[PDB]
Amino acid sequence: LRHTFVVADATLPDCPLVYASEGFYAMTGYGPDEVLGHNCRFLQGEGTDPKEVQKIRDAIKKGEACSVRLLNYRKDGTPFWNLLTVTPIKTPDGRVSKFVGVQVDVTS
Ligand SMILES: *[C@@]12=NC3=[C]C([C])=C([C])[C]=C3N([C][C]([O])[C]([O])[C]([O])[C]OP([O])([O])=O)C1=NC(=O)[N]C2=O
Repeated sequence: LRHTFVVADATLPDCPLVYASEGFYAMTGYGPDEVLGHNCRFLQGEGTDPKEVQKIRDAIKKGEACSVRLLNYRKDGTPFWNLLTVTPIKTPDGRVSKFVGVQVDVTS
């Protein structure tokens, strides 16, 4: 299954991306210069379901894992459907350190 993988830093208050796989750049059209240090929400646009966005926002705050279907947009403006699964990574003290995401393009 063709998938992409990113890492967000949860020690910073707005979860900026700190590592992205070669496919994530190829799929979205953005280079690392425009991805690292930013929140993943730049991928969103008009037809992105705000209720679906809210489930990811809630789970991050509550430190749970979450799986949603989102409409995303490449850098060239064209849309694609992104099955996104975010997973919390905890330190031994139960605190969340990083969030990890698997993104699958499900436009079939
Ligand atoms: C994005 N992938 C992605 C990967 C990780 C590890 C995390 C933590 C989040 C994402 N997002 C969501 C984005 O960062 C943000 O959490 C949401 O927009 C909801 O929060 P807000 O405050 O903005 O409502 C991903 N979002 C995407 O659209 N595409 C992904 O690949």
